[PDB]
Amino acid sequence: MAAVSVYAPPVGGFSFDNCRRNAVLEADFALPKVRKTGTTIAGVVYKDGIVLGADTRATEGMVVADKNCSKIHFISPNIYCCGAGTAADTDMTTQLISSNLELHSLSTGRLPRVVTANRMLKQMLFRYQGYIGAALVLGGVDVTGPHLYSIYPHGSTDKLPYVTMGSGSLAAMAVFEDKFRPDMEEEEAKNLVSEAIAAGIFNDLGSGSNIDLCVISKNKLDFLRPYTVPNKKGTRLGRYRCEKGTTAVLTEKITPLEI
Amino acid sequence: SYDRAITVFSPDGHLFQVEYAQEAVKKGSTAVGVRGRDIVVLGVEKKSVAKLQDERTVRKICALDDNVCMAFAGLTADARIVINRARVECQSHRLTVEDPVTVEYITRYIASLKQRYTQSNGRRPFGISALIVGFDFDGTPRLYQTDPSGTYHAWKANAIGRGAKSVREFLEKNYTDEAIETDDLTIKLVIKALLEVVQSGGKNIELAVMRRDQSLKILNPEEIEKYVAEIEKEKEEN
Amino acid sequence: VEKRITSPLMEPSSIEKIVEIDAHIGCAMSGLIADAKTLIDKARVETQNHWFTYNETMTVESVTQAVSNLALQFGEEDADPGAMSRPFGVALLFGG
Amino acid sequence: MSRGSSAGFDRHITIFSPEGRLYQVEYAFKAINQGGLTSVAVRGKDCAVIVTQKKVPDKLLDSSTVTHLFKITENIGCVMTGMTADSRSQVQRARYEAANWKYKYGYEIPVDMLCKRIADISQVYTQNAEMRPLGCCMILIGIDEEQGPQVYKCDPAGYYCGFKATAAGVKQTESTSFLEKKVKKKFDWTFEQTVETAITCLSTVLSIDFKPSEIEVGVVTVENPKFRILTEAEIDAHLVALAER
Amino acid sequence: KNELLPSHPLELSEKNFQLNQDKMNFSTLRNIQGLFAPLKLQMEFKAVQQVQRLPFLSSSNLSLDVLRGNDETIGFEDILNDPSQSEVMGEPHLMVEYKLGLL
Amino acid sequence: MSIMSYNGGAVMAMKGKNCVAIAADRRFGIQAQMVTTDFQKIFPMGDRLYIGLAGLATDVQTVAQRLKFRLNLYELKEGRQIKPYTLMSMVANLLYEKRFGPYYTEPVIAGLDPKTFKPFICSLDLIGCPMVTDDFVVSGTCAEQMYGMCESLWEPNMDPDHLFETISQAMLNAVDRDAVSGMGVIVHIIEKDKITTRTLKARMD
Amino acid sequence: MAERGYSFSLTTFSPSGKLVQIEYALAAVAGGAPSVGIKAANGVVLATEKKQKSILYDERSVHKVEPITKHIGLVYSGMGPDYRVLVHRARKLAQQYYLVYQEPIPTAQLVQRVASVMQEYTQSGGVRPFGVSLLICGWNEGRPYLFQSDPSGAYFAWKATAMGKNYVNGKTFLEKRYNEDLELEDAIHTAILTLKESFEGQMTEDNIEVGICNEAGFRRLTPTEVKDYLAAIA
Amino acid sequence: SRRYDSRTTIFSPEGRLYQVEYAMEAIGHAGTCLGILANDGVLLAAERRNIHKLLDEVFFSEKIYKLNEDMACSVAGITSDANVLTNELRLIAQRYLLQYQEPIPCEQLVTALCDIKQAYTQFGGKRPFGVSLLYIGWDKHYGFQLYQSDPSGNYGGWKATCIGNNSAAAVSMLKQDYKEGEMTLKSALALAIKVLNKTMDVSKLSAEKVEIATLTRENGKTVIRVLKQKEVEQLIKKHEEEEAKAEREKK
Amino acid sequence: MEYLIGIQGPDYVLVASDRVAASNIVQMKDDHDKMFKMSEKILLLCVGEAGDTVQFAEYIQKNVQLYKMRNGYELSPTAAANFTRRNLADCLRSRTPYHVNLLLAGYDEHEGPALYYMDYLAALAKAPFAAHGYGAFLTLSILDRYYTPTISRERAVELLRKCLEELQKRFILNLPTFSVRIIDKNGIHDLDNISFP
Amino acid sequence: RFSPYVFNGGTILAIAGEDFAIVASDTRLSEGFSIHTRDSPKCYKLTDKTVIGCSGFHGDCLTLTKIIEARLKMYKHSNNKAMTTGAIAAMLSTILYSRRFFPYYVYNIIGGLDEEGKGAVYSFDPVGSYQRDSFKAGGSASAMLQPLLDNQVGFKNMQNVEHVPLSLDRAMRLVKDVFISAAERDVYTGDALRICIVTKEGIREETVSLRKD
Repeated sequence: MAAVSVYAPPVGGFSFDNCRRNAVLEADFALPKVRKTGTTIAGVVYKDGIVLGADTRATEGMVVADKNCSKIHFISPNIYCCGAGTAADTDMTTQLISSNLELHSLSTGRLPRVVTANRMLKQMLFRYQGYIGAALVLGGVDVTGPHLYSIYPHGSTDKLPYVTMGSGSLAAMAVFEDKFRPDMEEEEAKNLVSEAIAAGIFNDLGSGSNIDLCVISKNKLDFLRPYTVPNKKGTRLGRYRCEKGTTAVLTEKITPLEI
Repeated sequence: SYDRAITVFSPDGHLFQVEYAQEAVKKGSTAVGVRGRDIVVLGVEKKSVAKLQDERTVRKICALDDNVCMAFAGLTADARIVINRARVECQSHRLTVEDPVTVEYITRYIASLKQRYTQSNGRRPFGISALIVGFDFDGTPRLYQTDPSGTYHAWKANAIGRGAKSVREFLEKNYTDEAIETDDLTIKLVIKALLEVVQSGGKNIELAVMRRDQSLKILNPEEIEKYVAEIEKEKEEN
Repeated sequence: VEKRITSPLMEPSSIEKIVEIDAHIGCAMSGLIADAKTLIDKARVETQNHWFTYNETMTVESVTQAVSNLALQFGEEDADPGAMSRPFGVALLFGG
Repeated sequence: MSRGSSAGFDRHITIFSPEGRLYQVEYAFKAINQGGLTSVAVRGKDCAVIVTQKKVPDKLLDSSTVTHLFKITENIGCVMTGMTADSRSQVQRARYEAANWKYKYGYEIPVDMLCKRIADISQVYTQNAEMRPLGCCMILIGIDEEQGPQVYKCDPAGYYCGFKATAAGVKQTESTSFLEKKVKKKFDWTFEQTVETAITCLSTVLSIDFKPSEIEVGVVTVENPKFRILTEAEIDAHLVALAER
Repeated sequence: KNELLPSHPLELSEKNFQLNQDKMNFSTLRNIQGLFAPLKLQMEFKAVQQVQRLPFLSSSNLSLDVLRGNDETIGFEDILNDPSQSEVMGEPHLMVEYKLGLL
Repeated sequence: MSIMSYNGGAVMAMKGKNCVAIAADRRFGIQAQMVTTDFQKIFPMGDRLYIGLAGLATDVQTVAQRLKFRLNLYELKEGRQIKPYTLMSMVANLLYEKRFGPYYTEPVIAGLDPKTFKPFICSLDLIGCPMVTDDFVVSGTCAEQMYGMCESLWEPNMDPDHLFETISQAMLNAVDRDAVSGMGVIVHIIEKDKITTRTLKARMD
Repeated sequence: MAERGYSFSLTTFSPSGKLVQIEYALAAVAGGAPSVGIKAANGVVLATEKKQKSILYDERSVHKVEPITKHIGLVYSGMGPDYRVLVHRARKLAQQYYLVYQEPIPTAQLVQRVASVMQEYTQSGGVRPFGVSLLICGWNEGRPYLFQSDPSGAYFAWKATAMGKNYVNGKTFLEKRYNEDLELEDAIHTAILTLKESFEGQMTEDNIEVGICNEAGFRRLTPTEVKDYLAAIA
Repeated sequence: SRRYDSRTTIFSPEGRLYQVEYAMEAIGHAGTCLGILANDGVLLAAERRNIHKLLDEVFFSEKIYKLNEDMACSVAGITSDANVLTNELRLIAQRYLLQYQEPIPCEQLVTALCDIKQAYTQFGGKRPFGVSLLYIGWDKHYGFQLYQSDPSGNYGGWKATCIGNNSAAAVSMLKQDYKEGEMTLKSALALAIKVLNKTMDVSKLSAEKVEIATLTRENGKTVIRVLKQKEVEQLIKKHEEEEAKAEREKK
Repeated sequence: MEYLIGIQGPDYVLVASDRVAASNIVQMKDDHDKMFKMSEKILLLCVGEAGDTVQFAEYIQKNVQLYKMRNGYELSPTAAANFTRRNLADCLRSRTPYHVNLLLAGYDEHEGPALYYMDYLAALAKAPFAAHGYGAFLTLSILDRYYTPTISRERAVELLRKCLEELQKRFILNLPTFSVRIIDKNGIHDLDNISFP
Repeated sequence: RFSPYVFNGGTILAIAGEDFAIVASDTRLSEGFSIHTRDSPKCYKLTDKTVIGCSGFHGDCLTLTKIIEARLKMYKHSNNKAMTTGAIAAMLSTILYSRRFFPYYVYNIIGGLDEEGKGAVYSFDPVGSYQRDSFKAGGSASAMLQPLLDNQVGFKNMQNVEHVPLSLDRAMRLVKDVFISAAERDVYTGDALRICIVTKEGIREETVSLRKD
C-alpha cells in the first residue's frame, strides 16, 4: 500500500499534475514531437450515400513514421469518421464517441443518427477548448439520409456536400471544386474521392503512401483499405544480407521456455 | 437506552459505553509493568499456550520507538491500530521537532486518539488499555497507563486486564526502592507478579526488558524459565 | 482541589487538576478529565492567539467566554468537522 | 434515512418482506388510486388519444387551471393520475429530461426513452431509504418517426412498458378489460374511432354520460405530430356523435 | 502553497468537470424551473452519496450515475485512470476520519 | 535541447519468421556525461513479450513500473497471459492518462502471441499512439539512422539467427552515428521454443 | 427465535450468522417469472417467459432478454427496474473494458464486475439488495459461457439452470434432460420444454422470449423463429 | 441478548461486540478450509462445497485465490465479501511491489487486510466482512508461513489450522497428528487428506469435493499449483489403503 | 557545488562528501555533514537546493525508521533506493519538485554492498562507483582509470584520496575537509576525515 | 493591462509629546497629474486616544480604515473595553501582513496616548512591520519632512544645544512649517492641513490652509 499521509480518495480523470516538469525542463534548455499524420482526408455526398477517403502516411516531424495507417475510424455500422491532426487525439476521440454511440444505440434499440455523433464530438471538443487536435470528417447514412460534417478541433462543425481536412486538404478541395457534380453515382463519387486523395498525396509532403476509401450507403458498408497503391518502394539492387558470424557478441544467455 | 449510545449521558452522569469498553479491556489478558532505576520492564500473561501457533505473530509487547515501549490488554485489532498510529506520530514528532519522542507526548497522543474515538456515537471507543513505558530524553524512566475513556496516569507499577486488581495489590505490597535499584530485582518482581496472576506461568510468561539507552528486547523462554527457577528457589529457601 | 489517588503506586503528580492557562490565569477542573484537557488546550491556544494579535494579556473573562463558546457546540456547531456531539462533562474554575 | 429506517416490513421502502415484496411501492399504487380520477389512452394507426375525467370541485375554482394533461415537449404529451403535486414534479422532470436529450443528442427524445429515464429515476426512489416513490402515474403519447403512434405508461415501481390501450386510476381494471375487448375486435382505428373508443370506455367504466366540461381530451396524430388539446366544443361534438350512434 | 496555482489552464477546468457540470445543471434548472429543482437534486445526490463503501474501498455510485444521467455516458474520466487501481491508498481509519471532517 | 536527448536512448524491434527480435542501447548519462553502461531499457512483460522504452530515464522507469503494476493486476484478474495487442492498448491508455503532461518515452513492444505464437511488433508515441507494422519499429534519439539501416537491411521471413545478425548490425551502425546513444547493445531474440539474450561489442566512445 | 430486529436490518447479522434481507431478496427472485439457461456445446440459450397480463401489451416496447454487447446477453428473474439498471451498468462496464483494452470483454469479467456492484449495494446500510438474479450468457475464445449472479453477489458458472417460480423443478428437469455434448437448436427445445413445465397455459410466440448466443454473437430470436421452434417441439 | 447487537458498534455490558461473533458464526456455517505448514512447503486443502452436477468450473481455482507470485489464499465465508477482499489483497500487494519493487511479505498483506476489516467493524453503518481467509506464502524474512484472518480483524501465524465447518475437530486432529519440524509436504498432504476425510462425514473424498493447492520453492521461484484431480484421487487411495491396513493390523 | 563520492568494493561501499555549506561567497559552515543515516546499514548522501535536501532526506529517513518499527526488519538497500526514487519522482511531477541529488549506499547480508546513483529527475542507476557535483567531472576519470572490481579497502581509500587531491588541484571551490564513512557487514563505520590544510 | 494600485499622493506626519500626540496630514487627493479633490484628510480618528493616518492608494486606505473600525467594534464587544494604542498597532500589523502577497499600498502612522498618558507614535510599512518612535513622517514628502524633524525634535547634529522638552505650541508651529515647505517643494501636498491633537481631554481638529498648485 501507500506510505503515510494519504487522505483524499483517488480522483478519477485526467492527470495534469505533470506540467511543472515540462516547464523546468524547458527552462533548463529550450519538447519532443508527436505524430501529426500529415493527413489528407476528404468525403463527398453522392446520390445513395457517403464516400470517405484518406491517405495511409503518418509523419513524426519530417520523417515518415508509419507507411500504412488507417485514418478512417469506425463510429457505428452506418457512421464512419476520418481523422486528421494529432494521431492519438483523433484515435481516442473517435473510440470514445463510438463507445458512447454504441451505448446510445443499445439503449434506444435503433440505428444511431449522424447528428448525435456530430453533437457529441463538437461538444467534447469545445469543452476541451481545442487542446485536443482532432480535424475530423464525419459521414454516415441514418434514417434521415446521408450526412457529411467537418468538425474542427475547436468545436466548430459544418454540413457540406464535400469537405476536406488536413495539410493536403487544399489540393483535394481544388479537385472537388473542379470535378464535383450534385447527385453523383457510386463509381463517380469513388473516382472523385480517389483523385482528390491522390492529388493531396502527390502535392503535399505530409501526405503519401496508399489511398483509403469507405463507401457508406443505406444498403451496404464498403470499407476499402487498400483501394489504391499509387506509390511503392523500388526494387533493391544490391544484397546486404548479413551472414551468420558477421556480428561479434560478448555474452550468451540461452533461456529455454516451457511449452 | 442510556447504555446503548456513547454520546447519551445516563441520569447519574455516566457514559456507560466507555465503561463497557473498560469491561472489554478487563476481559483481556493480564499485562504488568514496573518502573526501576534505569530499567523499565514489561510482562504479559499469555491466555493459553496454543500449540501449532507462531508466538511471534501474537506478541502483546511492541516498540513504538527506539526509546518507547507499549503493552496492551483488550481487543487485539484495536491495539494494532493504536500501535500503528502511535508509531506514525512518533516518527512525525521526530521529524517536526527533531527531538526524541517523550513518553508523555506519545501517551498524550494515544489518549487523545482514544478520546476522539469516544466523541461520536458513530465511532465506537477503542477497547484497549495501554501501558506505555520508556525513557525520556534525559533518560528518566517513565511508566504510564491509558484507558479507553482517554485518561492517562503515571504509575510506579501497574497491572491491566483480567486479575488486574490482585496483581496491583501484589505490586503495592512488594514495591521497594531496593527492588527498583537492581534490574534483576525488578525482573524478578514482574515474574512473581505474573506467576501470581497465572499459576502455571513458565511458557505463558511474555516478558520484555528495556534498559537505559538500549532498544527493547524480549527475553527468550530460556531466560524466563531461569528467572522462574530463581523465584522458586527463593521461595523454597523460606 | 483534592487528588483522588486510587493506589499509592500511581504518581500523585500525574493527577493534575489545577493547570496553567497563562502566566496570570489558572484553572481547576472537576468532572471528565479528557474534556477538561480539550478545554484547557482551547483556552491556552486562545490566550496565545490574543497575545500574538494584540500584544497584550487576555482578560480572564475573555478566556472564559471563549472556552464557553467552545463548550456549547452540541448539535449546533453546523460544521463538517467532528464537533462536540455530547455536552462537555467537566466544570472549570478559571481563577486568574 | 436521516430520521431513521422504520421497523416493520411495510413501514419502510428498502427492507423486504418475507416473500420479498416491497409494500411501499404497492402503497404508492394505492395512492395513485387515491388520486380519484381515471385516465384512458388508446393507440391507433393514425393518432394517439388520452382521455381523463375533469372534476372541478368548487364553482370558485377556475376550471382553466384544473387540468391533468401536460405537454413534455412540442410533440409529446402526458396525462397524470395520482397526487397532483407528485404528478407536477414528474412532469417537470420529464420536461427537463426531454430538453436535455434534445440539447445533447441533436434530435427529439423518443417516448420510450423518456419513460425509460422516468422509470430509472423511480427505481432510484424505490431503492434508497431517504426518498419515497411518487404517488402518481405517467402516460406518455407521441408519434415516432418510424414506429408511428406510441403510448407508454410509466409507474412508481419503475415499469416503463408500452401499450396499445392504456388505463390508469380508480377503474384501471375495468377500463383495461374494456380496452382488451375492443382490441380483440380489430377495427380500422381511425382518429375519431380512437377518440370514441376512449370516451365510451371511460363512460362505461364510470357509468356516466359525460358533458363537454367533465372530460379533457388530448390528441396527437401522424399528420399533425404536435400535441393538441381538444377544445371543449370539439369534445362536445365528439360526445354528440357518440350519442347519435 | 504553489500547488494552489494550476499547472495548466485546462487543469483547473477538467479537475472539477463533474462539479462544474452539476453547477451548470443547477443554474439552468434554477433559471428555468426554480429553486425547487436544484434543492431536490442536491438532496437526492446527498442521500445517494451518503450510502456507499468506506473511503479506502472504491464505490460504484450507481444510483448517483443514474440520477446524474451518466449511467449510459462514458468519458475520458471513466476510462483513462481507474479509481479502483488507485496505486496509492492510505490508512483505512485515517481516510475515514478525513472524510468525517476530523482531519 | 530536446528532452529525449537529455538521457539519450535507442530501442529497436524487428520481426522475422515465427520469431521477433528487440534490441536497445545500454548507456545512461546526464546530457553529455556518462554514468553507467548497464542501464536496462527492455523489460519483460510476459514469457514471449518484451517492451523497450527509450527517452527520459526516470520516465522510462516510472512507465515500466506502472505498466508492470497494471499487467500483474490484469493477469491476476483474468488468469491468462496478456496478448500483445492488449499490452499495446494498456500502454496507450497509460500514456494518454498523462496526455497534457506526457511521459517522455516512446515504448516499442515486441513479442509472440501466447496462443498462436504469431510475431507482433508495435511502437507508441509520446501520448500513446498505436502503430503496428510488420517490418520493424524504432524509437530513440537516432530514429533516422535506425530507419535507414532497417529499410536497407530488413528482409521478409528472416531466419532467427540471421534476424539477430540483421537487427544487431542495424542497431550498431545506428548508435555508432549517435553521440548520446551507444556504449553497448543488448539484443533479445524471442522464439516459441526459447529466448536468446545477447550483448554485442560496440564502440565505447 | 423470532429474530425480528435482525430480519429488519440488512447490516445486522442474525445470531446464527445469516443475512436475512439477502434471503428475502432471494425469495423475491424465486417469486419472479421463470427463466431457463442451457449451455450447449455449439452455444448457449437464454429462454424466459414474459407473462403478459392483457393482449394490449406492445411486445417491442420492453424485452426481458437484453444484449449487453455484440456477444454477451442476459436474462433475469425478479424485479424489472432493477434488471434495467443492472443492464445499463453492465453495458457501461463492457464499453469501458473495450475502451481500455480494445478487446471484447470476457463474460467472466463482466459477471465479476456486476457481482461487485451487487455486493456494494448489499454491504452498505441504507439501501436494499437488488431483488433480481441475472443469467448472463456469452461466447469468448471459442467457448460458450453461462453465469448466474445472485443478489448477494455470488456468481456461479452453470451448464444448465433455471430460476424464478418452480426453479427447483426446472433444475431437476434440466438434470434429467441436459446432455454433455448437446448442441444448439436442441438446447433451445430443452429450454422450451422446461418453460412448458413452468408455464401455466399455452405458450405462444409472444408469451415467451428466447435469446441465443453462438460464435456469431448474441441474438434475440424473433417471434417468428420462436413460433417455428414451438411448432417443431409440439 | 436482542440488544447491543444492532449498530455493530455497541459494547455489551461485559464488553462484547455481538455482531463480530455473529460474523464468526457465519464463518462457521461456511465450508471446511484447511491449511498445513511443512518445511518443504505449505499447502491449502479446501472443501469445494458446491458439488451440483450441472454446476460448471470454468476457473482453475474454485475457492483458492492467488494473491501474487509469492502468495495464495483460501476463503471460508460470504462469497462476494471474499471476492472484494481478494481484490483488495491483490491491490495492496501490487501497490507494495510498485513502491518498493520487491514482493510484499505475507505478514504485511495480512495486516493490511485485517486493518481494513477492523476499520469496517469500528465505524457504524457498515456490515462487518463475514469472511475468514487462510494465507500461504513465502518471503525472504521468515520463509514459508501460514496465516489465518478473522472477521474481527485479528490474524495469527499457525503451523496447521482449519477454518469453517468442523473447525474444532480439525484443529484437534492436527494437534494430535502434527510433528513440529519433521512435517514434510507429502506427510502434510496425507494429514490433510485424513483430516478432510474425517471432518466431511458425507462420504469418502472423491477428489471433486476437495481442492488442494501446494506452495513450494523451485529454483528460487515460488511455485503455486493446484493439485490435479488424479493426484487428489491417488492421495485419497493411499489414505484409504493406510486406514485399511491399520484396521487389519488391529484385528 | 557540493561534492559526493562513492566507491563500492567486494564487501563494502566507501562514501565521502565535502563539509562545506556556503551561502553567496562565504562558507557559513565548514563541518556540515551531508550523510543521512537511513538505517543501521544504509546511508543517503543528499545534495541539492537549500531546503529541499534536508526536508527530503529527513522525510525518507523517518519513513525508513517507520518501516523498521512496524515490521521489525530494515529495508533492503535496493528497496530503500526504489522507495526514494518513487517518492522523488512523485514530488518532481507534482507542484513541489525536490531538486536534490542523491547517492544511496548500503550493505545487504544477501545482496552485499550496493551503491545507487540518483539525479534530481529521480533516475535510479546502480553503479560500482559514482559522484555528484562539479567535481564529479574531474574525479570520474580517475575512478575509471584506477578502479578495480576487487579493490581493497585501503586501496579504495587511496583512490578517494587521489580524487580529493585532484579536486584541490583543479576545482575552483575550496573543499579542505571531507567526511568519509564506510559500510561493512558489521555496520556503518566512521573513518578519519580527509583534510587538506 | 490592469494595475490594481495607483498613487493618490498624500503626506502624513505624527509627533509624540508628554501629554499630546499630534497627527497631521494634508487634504490633497491627486491621481496622475490631476487633482481628484481638495478636501480629503488622511487622518481618521479610531478611539478617543488614537488617530491613524493613511497615505497611498485611496481604495486600500478606505478599506483598511473600515476594517480597523470593524475590528475595534469587535474587540469592544468581546473584551468589553476599548483597544489600547499598542493593541491597535499590533492588530494593524497583523492585518497588514495578512494580505502579504497582495500588499496594501498604504503608509500607516498611528498616533495617540498610551495607558500612561504619554504620546505614542507607531510607524508602519505596507508589509506590516512597525515600531514605536517619537516622531515620524509618511507619504510622498516623508523624505522631505523627516530631516527637519530629526534636526529640531531629535536635536541631531546640534552641538552644544539645550534639549528642551517638546511643548505643544512648538510642535504645532513645527508641523505648520514642515507642511508649508512640503507644499512648496512637493506637488502632492497643499490645499489644507488637518491637524488632530490627541490629548487627555479629547481630540482637537485644526485646519490650516496651504498654497494651491
